[PDB]
Amino acid sequence: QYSPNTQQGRTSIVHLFEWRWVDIALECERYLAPKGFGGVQVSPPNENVAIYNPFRPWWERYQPVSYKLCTRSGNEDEFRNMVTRCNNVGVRIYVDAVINHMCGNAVSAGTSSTCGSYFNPGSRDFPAVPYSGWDFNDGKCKTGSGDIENYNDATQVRDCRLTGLLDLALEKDYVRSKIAEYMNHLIDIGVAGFRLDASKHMWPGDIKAILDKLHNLNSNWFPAGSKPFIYQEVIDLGGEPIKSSDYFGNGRVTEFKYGAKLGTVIRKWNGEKMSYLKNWGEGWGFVPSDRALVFVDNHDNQRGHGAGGASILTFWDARLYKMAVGFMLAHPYGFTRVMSSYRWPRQFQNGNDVNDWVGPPNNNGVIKEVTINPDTTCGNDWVCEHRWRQIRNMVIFRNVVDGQPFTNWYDNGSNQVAFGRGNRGFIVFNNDDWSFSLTLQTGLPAGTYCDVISGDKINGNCTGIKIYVSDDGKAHFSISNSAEDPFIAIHAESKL
Ligand SMILES: [Ca+2]
Ligand SMILES: [Cl-]
Repeated sequence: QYSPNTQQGRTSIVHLFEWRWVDIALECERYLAPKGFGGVQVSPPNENVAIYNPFRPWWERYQPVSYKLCTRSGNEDEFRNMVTRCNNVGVRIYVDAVINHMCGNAVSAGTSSTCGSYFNPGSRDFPAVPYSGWDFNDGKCKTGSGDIENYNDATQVRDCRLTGLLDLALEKDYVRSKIAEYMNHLIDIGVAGFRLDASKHMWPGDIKAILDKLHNLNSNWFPAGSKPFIYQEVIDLGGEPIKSSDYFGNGRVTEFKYGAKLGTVIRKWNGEKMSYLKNWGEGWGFVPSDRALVFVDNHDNQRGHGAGGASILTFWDARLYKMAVGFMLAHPYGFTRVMSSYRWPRQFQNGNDVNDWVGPPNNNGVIKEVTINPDTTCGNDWVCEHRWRQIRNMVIFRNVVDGQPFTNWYDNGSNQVAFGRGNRGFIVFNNDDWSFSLTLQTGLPAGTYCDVISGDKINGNCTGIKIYVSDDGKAHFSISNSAEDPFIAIHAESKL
């Protein structure tokens, strides 16, 4: 469960948040495969409640109605088509698995669901699975409200309703079987793994129990005995009874301290500075590199939704964001996930975005197609951070240097730092209020290298900055504090 199952030499996955299946299929072939992306994390493919007030929020997808593959992203055929097309070009699919709960206990019964299936939250009847009142933790929860009231109580965190969502009785073999059934349906179509939503709210053992019921990966695309990659969503900043280490037996875990700390450092808050990143990694109290899934931001926290808080860097902070994502992709710690978002009408009222619920770009609830502009960026309110030159080029950087050790670290004691990856890549950052202009040891073979942040290596030349490495691996670097992108990156494959 620890191996992502990506094609050799593909080191990252992209979250194509709320995208339609047909658009992901196209994206795999026209961009992901040619640009070296290892895989895609998709939004929950199972039927959810259609919430009309507010109007179709992104969060309605974390409120399952059934295990039917029918959502605003598309139907089963479309999902199967996408997995096929993606796998055939060597781009893997990771399904966001929503298995700790069903919908909010207070949603109205009926058929307001993405696939029209009937449901009755009130009576706990989910006839499309089916599930009944006997499959929930109602009798287990011991909180007054039936909801999680105390995060210092571990039992509570797992048997009570997270924000009122109907908590499934995961110790029951019937429940475990229904979920494994859904997951096995996905494995057979061709998925390579799963993001386990709200793992913190589930006992490690119950998760184990479900995993034991799973099939090996599709033998048409994976080697026999291949196990699905598992990464569990556990929010573990310090101090709670639940530790992320309690989930290592099941797979990797999301390292939420990563983006929270990186954000503080890049923003230069709390007396933090880039020179402190010399020992970034476990040295910072993070989980072992072999069990981490890292990222700058995720779908929840880029909304100010406190899974790292105010220090989280997002596409909204484009300059600092490219820097942070570049740092993450060059650094050997963990397995990296890149975020791809949609723009929404952010409207702050007393430090709160009143429109943090806004769903993907739509026309009366129908998700708008991902359009591609002449310059390769996207239209229709899709941000497509994965298509920003500085980001896609750093995805490539990570593939080129895979396996190379962290070396040739430099720092000015402030926010000007540089580091290499073996003899295959070198990166330099200027986050200080003055220019950087120094000759550094890069550990790279002599030559002219294209800077992949400002441009690209295209048919024997560079469209951006050219770096000259002398015979002794030294190269001069100049970076103005007012540069658009105050960082430079060169690698074995950007050399002319
Ligand atoms: Ca639970
Ligand atoms: Cl996540």
